[PDB]
Amino acid sequence: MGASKLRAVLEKLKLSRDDISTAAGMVKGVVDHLLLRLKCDSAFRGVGLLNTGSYYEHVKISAPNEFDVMFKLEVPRIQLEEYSNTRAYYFVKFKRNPKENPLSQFLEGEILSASKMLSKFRKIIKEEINDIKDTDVIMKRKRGGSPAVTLLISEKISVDITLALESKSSWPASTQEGLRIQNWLSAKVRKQLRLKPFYLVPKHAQEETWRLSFSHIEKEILNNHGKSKTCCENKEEKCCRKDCLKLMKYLLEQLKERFKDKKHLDKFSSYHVKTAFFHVCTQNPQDSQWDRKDLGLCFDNCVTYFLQCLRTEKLENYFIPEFNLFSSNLIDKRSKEFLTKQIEYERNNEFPVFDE
Ligand SMILES: [Zn+2]
Repeated sequence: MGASKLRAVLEKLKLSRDDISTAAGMVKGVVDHLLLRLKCDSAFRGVGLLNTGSYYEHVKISAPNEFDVMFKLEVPRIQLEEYSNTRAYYFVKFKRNPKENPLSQFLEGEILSASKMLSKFRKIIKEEINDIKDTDVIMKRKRGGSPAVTLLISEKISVDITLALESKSSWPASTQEGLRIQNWLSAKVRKQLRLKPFYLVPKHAQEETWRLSFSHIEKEILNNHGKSKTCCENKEEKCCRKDCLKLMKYLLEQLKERFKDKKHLDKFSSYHVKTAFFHVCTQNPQDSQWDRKDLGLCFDNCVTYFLQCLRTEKLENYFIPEFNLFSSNLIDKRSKEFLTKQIEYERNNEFPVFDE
């Protein structure tokens, strides 16, 4: 009745795999066509798809009508400038003059404008959809932000397109003490990953700032998650790390759905639960600590960690330690206290929100 209740939840989540894989092929077709149009613009010359996120991390449990798409764009010779003491928000400057780089049209005086660039990006996708008489793909006129472009394929699939800059540079100094995988995935692996580029997605806190993004590293360490190189590659090594992340994601989803009226949980996201999960992985580096037989025990440790972040109002970004995702400024004290009472109730009543 214990971990077997959770096993039955995970079995129910497999039924939606065929509907999610069908709808992912719908999005890929649309996104691949938009990528060809974006490649025609000399500003979006180096544009490419970044195959990161829940679907590619094999943790896309539910919401077959909701997808998130990422688009990279190589920005060579970059110059960063930390916005205030927000260790994740930066200003994008250029190491060499405007004639050299093609993004020069979006420069708002030595500083790249995220609003000037996202408006061009939106304008291209909009005219591409308008030119094509297909009544299936429709762009929704949103409030702003990033993903600033949100599409609706076949009047059902909502897609969230995000634009990101790729910097093949050394990661910013704010990430110096982040990614604590040395005793789990190894010091060799941490060195290897830190040589890979980092991304910058437009996000305010000055409106012309960009937040650091490591969606690729998150995918890389989720699909190679064990200390043993052969983890989940055979019957004797099937761990429950991904099952736990799936269950934490589903716990937040169902709680958000249950309280979609008194909206306290709308500030919470599947990224908060993913970030907390990576911290639980750092606390439990052995594959012994993630046995398939101990699913109940492992999921309970994931819930307890998340409860501690809500109670202490502290959830560090896995890559930028000084960036507190649960800071009083990003999420208020009352929303965190409300979620704490709901997770405490769920944990105490054998999780009724999962049940049929
Ligand atoms: Zn494994």
